[PDB]
Amino acid sequence: QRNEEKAQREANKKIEKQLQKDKQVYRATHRLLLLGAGESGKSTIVKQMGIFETKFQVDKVNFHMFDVGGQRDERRKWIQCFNDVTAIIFVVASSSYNMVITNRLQEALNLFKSIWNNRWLRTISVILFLNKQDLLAEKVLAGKSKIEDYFPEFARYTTPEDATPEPGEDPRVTRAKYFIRDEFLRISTASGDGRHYCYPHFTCAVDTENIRRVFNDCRDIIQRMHLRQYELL
Amino acid sequence: QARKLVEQLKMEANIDRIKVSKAAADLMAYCEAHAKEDPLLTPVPASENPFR
Amino acid sequence: VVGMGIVMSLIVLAIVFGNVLVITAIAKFERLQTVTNYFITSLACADLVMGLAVVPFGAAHILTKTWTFGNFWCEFWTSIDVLCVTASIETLCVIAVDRYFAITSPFKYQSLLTKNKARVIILMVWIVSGLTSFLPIQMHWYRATHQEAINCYAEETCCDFFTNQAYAIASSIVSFYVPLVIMVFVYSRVFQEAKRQLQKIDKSEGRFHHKALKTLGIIMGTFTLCWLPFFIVNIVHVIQDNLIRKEVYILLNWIGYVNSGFNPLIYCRSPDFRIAFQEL
Amino acid sequence: QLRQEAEQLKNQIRDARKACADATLSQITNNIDPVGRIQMRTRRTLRGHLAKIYAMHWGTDSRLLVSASQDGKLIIWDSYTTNKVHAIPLRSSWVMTCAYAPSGNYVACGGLDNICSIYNLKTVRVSRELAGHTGYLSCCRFLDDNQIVTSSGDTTCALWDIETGQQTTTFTGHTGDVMSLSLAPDTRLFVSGACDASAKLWDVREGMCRQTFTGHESDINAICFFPNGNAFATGSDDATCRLFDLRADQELMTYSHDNIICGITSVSFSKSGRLLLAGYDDFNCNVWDALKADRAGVLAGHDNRVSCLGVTDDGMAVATGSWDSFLKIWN
Ligand SMILES: Nc1nc2c(ncn2[C@@H]2O[C@H](COP(=O)(O)OP(=O)(O)OP(=O)(O)O)[C@@H](O)[C@H]2O)c(=O)[nH]1
Ligand SMILES: CN[C@@H]1CCc2c(ccc(O)c2O)[C@H]1O
Repeated sequence: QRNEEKAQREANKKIEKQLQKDKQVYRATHRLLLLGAGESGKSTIVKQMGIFETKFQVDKVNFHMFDVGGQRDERRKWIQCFNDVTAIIFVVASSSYNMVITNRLQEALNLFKSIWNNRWLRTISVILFLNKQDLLAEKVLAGKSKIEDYFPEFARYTTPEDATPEPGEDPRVTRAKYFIRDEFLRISTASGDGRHYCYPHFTCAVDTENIRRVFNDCRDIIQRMHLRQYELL
Repeated sequence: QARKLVEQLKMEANIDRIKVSKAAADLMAYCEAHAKEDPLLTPVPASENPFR
Repeated sequence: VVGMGIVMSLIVLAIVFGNVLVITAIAKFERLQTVTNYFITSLACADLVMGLAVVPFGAAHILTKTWTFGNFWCEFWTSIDVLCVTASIETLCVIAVDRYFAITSPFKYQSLLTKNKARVIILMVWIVSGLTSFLPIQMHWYRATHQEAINCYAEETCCDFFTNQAYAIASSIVSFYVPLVIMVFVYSRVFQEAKRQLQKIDKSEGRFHHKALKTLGIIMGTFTLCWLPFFIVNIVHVIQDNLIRKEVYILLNWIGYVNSGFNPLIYCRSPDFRIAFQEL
Repeated sequence: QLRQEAEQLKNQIRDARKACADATLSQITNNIDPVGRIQMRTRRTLRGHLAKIYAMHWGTDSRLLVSASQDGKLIIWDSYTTNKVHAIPLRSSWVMTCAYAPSGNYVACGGLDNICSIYNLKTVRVSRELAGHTGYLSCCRFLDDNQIVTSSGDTTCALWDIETGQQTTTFTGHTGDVMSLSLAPDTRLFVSGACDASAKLWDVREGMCRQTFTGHESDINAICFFPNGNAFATGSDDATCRLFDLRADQELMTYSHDNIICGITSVSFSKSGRLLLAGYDDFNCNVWDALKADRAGVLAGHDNRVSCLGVTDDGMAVATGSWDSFLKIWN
């Protein structure tokens, strides 16, 4: 009879009200995916600021990070689920060009190329952290190892004119840093065209400016998406 | 690990197999016999359709 | 006069076809129902009403040189003219402000605009246009005082437009001159932001590696060229008498009307909209 | 040594299979009447999910069903009147599968947290958490009120005991991620398709692999038993479907077309076992003929990739889900 119908309608109304209330909270939060190679420093960078998730708020904006470390398969069948995230955070140890573990930077570059050229991840930008700067500087100052031994093309490489070296930077450490950044940007620029970009940063384990960098990068990402939608860019 | 694979293949090798014609005939007979009670095959009258 | 009917019969068909197509495509498909598309529906509705109940009667009145619908229908037609023009112009400013908010502040845009607020804004716009058009005209607060005005109001077959100096200024200010500055400021800010983003991209990846100007030029130029001269002569002909002829007035006003047919060709050039049109 | 013996055994198996192919299914079914043209129209549309949908399972009463979404919700519907009955919030927002108990008392769930969770509908609250897998859950099915079979991405399947939360038995032998499974009508055997392009027929009571089929060319995404229980169908991402027979121990027919290049996400049979419904990545579903391999209909009412598909026990309706957060009931 109608006695069951009334209760059904009341329950449906309550559920709909709850869903409408939760939608407002869902639509105003940003999700980030954290990826990195082995021994790159994912845990150190996330501690400073199956699955592991953290929540933090900056400038009254809600952010939500993920760290998929439960699965360590060479292939990634679960990478198609993260096709609606704001950005991807890629962490690489730039001071590991002499570790056999093809060395480690070659594996990191191959992983970055595979992630960039993916059917599902064709509209997601990447925030790139080039970790372990001090170790790279220490390796460069010492004459024990040479980059051209493992990366022959570095011999003919020259420092770009548009650079901002710090006062403590030697001419050689700046050259090496920009060589590695350009090595990543060369793969970055070739594939995509306007749909998604890359944001490279030089990072160590003592600076605490990473939250501001992520904030600014996400703001730029959303602004560029809106500009491109209206055919203004 | 190779011994386990060898044992598994040895166990799988000795299984009786019937003719493909017999299996095809059995599937065809089942499909023909149970064809009457398939609402998706033959559309049902709207009187007994709960969704319309 | 033989070809005038032929050329004016195409305008009605174009307006009706474009606006009906836009409204049907928005209504039929659920993926096209967003907050932004709500304003486009209002703009299309105003343009459709103008195409249906304004252009045919005006064309017939011009061709026959006589208003054969008494004295009530002339006033109703004038009220509908003012209402449709105002409600069509204000929605463009609404859309410009929406884009400004979407681009300048991207984090707070989602919380700022909601369905209820959009509905409230649309209702307020239509209420303001109705107050501007129907309230003064039907209450006879717009008529002039010279002998010619009295003679033309007395005649049942004559339906001309005469207004006092205050009403023309007030109507022009409310309809045109206020949205224009807002849209100009908004689009200046949008262009600045786009230029800044382009400069940042070039400084980032320039070694390995016009649209905004063209889009803004189209959007501003169509509206300004269509509606600017009429709202100048609308004040010129009351400030300085015996300076503006009737044929020029009619020609500029009709140049203003045809902007309602160009709207779907500017605000509906999207891959989703084109796919929806193809599916129809 | 051992490798040579394994190769010899494989060659012997291949030779034994080829001797039993007296004829072909296509040859025998030449004179049967074609099904003709089949057209289905949407009857209901369900709204309320805030994100894309992966899983869906019909009820035993053919009236209630459950669905899982990325937003972290588990909603139970009423297809007859379109009324939400329940809405369970999940602790982890990454859910990949769901199931509905035969008696309707409980509902299972799982995903990227490597845990299977059971909820008590008629008490809703979490009743038991099952842990021990080292990879994301891909599927789970209820044997009865006190047992459940799950598969995960660590290339293993397990049989659980809900009362104590202990693995009664474990199944090993796959060299890739296990993607799906389906239980037999009498609940004594089940099949599982993995990412190494191979499907195996397990034994629940004993715990051993009995047969292996290797007809595909890429990852296997879906699997489903024939209503008889002596056959099953698979769907891979190379736009092909194949029908395998257990007794003949070999492939019988292939369901492919020259205009389809997208992958297959789900398959399902019909009540009589004559129609085969398969979902694709090109946003629409196709209907095949089991005995003819001739397409006989298209369901094209979705605006995004179709991820799940199910047919009721009485064979009265077909439910589909997609990544646009909408369910549709066809008839
Ligand atoms: N000296 C020095 N060591 C660093 C620096 N940044 C990271 N490390 C190294 O990072 C290690 C800390 O552990 P994590 O960085 O979290 O490495 P992990 O836990 O294995 O992280 P994953 O490999 O991504 O799973 C230390 O042993 C350091 O050797 C740095 O700036 N200076
Ligand atoms: C007869 N045509 C009318 C005359 C004056 C007028 C128009 C539109 C908007 C206004 O605010 C007006 O004052 C024209 O459409």
